Parts: sequence; structure tokens; C-alpha cells
Amino acid sequence: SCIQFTRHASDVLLNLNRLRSRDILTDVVIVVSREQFRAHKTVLMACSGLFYSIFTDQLKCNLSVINLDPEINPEGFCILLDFMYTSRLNLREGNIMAVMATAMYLQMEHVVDTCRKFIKASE
Amino acid sequence: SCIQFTRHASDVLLNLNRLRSRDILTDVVIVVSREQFRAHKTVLMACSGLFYSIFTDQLKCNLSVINLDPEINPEGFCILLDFMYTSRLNLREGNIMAVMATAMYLQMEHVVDTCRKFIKASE
Amino acid sequence: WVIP
Amino acid sequence: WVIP
Ligand SMILES: CSc1ncc(Cl)c(Nc2ccc3c(c2)CC(=O)N3)n1
Ligand SMILES: CSc1ncc(Cl)c(Nc2ccc3c(c2)CC(=O)N3)n1
Ligand SMILES: [Cl-]
Ligand SMILES: [Cl-]
Ligand SMILES: [Cl-]
Ligand SMILES: [Cl-]
Repeated sequence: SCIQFTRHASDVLLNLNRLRSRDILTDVVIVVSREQFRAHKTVLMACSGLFYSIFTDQLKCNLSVINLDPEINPEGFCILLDFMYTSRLNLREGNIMAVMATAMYLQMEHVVDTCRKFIKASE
Repeated sequence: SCIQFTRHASDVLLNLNRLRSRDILTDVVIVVSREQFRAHKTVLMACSGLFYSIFTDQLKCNLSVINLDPEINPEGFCILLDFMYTSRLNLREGNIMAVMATAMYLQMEHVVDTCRKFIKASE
Repeated sequence: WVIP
Repeated sequence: WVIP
């Protein structure tokens, strides 16, 4: 018999992104080919199968720095980190291959799906 | 020129609630008249003007235990904590006064608004 | 607010 | 996915 507030989830995500932009309560640095990205472990886990596995590990859950595979493109990661905190994906002809490869590595199934569809339309 | 995934914010909140239910990466205990509630500081801040003020304070941001005012009803808090992580509010004739008072103290403006409207309809 |  |  609950009532539901339609905009609640969007408002929560908007506030989490405001915290990220002001570097409030960020608890991890993600290192991508020397580029560094500060974030909230819980948000990373909520969006990515890879981060979910990493931060549920009894040893890795305590790390303040995570280094990604050197094949990962920092721009592709940045676009995906922005998507995690906003639901918006900056998908362009020039970045789609790097975004898809990064989403496959991060295990972000819905992003991989839209990249496959956009690539298939161009062939 | 971004594309947007409609269900992303809801899916993020659903995963954050799964983490809460398994007590994964919870970093604070909220004490309400001896009852204890584990939660994520970032989610509490994203939903409540009171928690936002508390955890942006340079001293309180580091506390692992927060004690609420003794006038706060634990059931009212529990219903609001559930709403924070799900967008669903269990509003009933028997709890509406405690829920509204708790939402006013926590500074959750949209919850206060629906409680005022439901109370006005019954008069 | 809605009935979910 | 939509055009926001
Ligand atoms: C599976 S239970 C669960 N519980 C809590 C969290 Cl934080 C979580 N995250 C997560 C797991 C897998 C995947 C994603 C998020 C995005 C994706 O494409 N795959 N999962
Ligand atoms: C105001 S900027 C901002 N930035 C980040 C966060 Cl985490 C935040 N939360 C917050 C503040 C006030 C209120 C709420 C959340 C719910 C409500 O009714 N009032 N606010
Ligand atoms: Cl470390
Ligand atoms: Cl995704
Ligand atoms: Cl403490
Ligand atoms: Cl609210």
C-alpha cells in the first residue's frame, strides 16, 4: 500500500553527482593510464559489474586506489563515469569504440547494448 | 548531444538498497531512541537536508555514529530510511503524524508536502 | 506521487 | 535509451 515519488531516484543521483563535483565523501581514486578519477565506491558498484566484484572482495574493499588495465582509454572511462552519475552518455563517432571496450571491461551491460546497436546502424 | 538511459537512476537506487540489505560498505549507524540503523552517508545526504548539513561539517563528517533527537520515533525513521533507498513511502493513518514530524526534522521537503496533503484530506 |  |  506504499505511495511512490516518481522523481526520487533522479533527485538522489543528481545530489550524488553534486557531491562528486565538490569532491565530498569520495573514498576511492580510479587510475587510468596515469589519469586519476575520484568517485564513491557505492556508486561505482551500483553501475558496474567489475566495481561490484572489486569492492565486495574482503581485501580490495579497503583499497583507496584502484588501477585499471593499461589498455583502458581515460576518455572512455571519463564518459562512462559521467554516465554513472547522470544517466547521460556522450556517445560520438570518434569515441564509440573506446566507450564500448571500456563498458565491456566495466561490465555495464546496457551501455554495451546501445554501442552494439549504434555500430550496427553505421555498417 | 548525449543519449539518456531512462531506468538508470532507478537501477542505481535498487543496487544501493541491495548493498544496504547486505550491510555492504555502510559507513554510519543512526541511533533513534536506542534503535540502530546502518546506512550509507552519501545516500542519507542525497535524501535529507539534515544529513547533508551533518556530513558536510568538517568534524561530524568523520563520525561513525549519529544520535537523533530523543523526540524522533524509530518507526517514523525506519519508514523514511526505506523511502530514501526505494522511492516508496509506507504512509498509513497510524503513522502519518510520526512520519511527517520525522520528515520535517530530516528536512525531506517532498515527504512533508505529501503528509500535509493527506492530513488535509482527512479533516 | 503515484500508486506504483 | 532516449533523446533527453
Ligand atoms: C547482481 S546483485 C548487485 N547488488 C548490488 C550491486 Cl551494487 C550490484 N551491482 C552490479 C552488478 C552487476 C552489474 C551492474 C551492477 C551493472 C551491470 O551491467 N552488471 N549488483
Ligand atoms: C542543495 S545542494 C545539495 N548537494 C548535495 C546534496 Cl547530497 C544535497 N542534499 C540535500 C540538501 C537539501 C535537501 C535534500 C537533500 C532533500 C530536501 O528536501 N532538502 N544537496
Ligand atoms: Cl590503497
Ligand atoms: Cl549500464
Ligand atoms: Cl563515532
Ligand atoms: Cl523528500
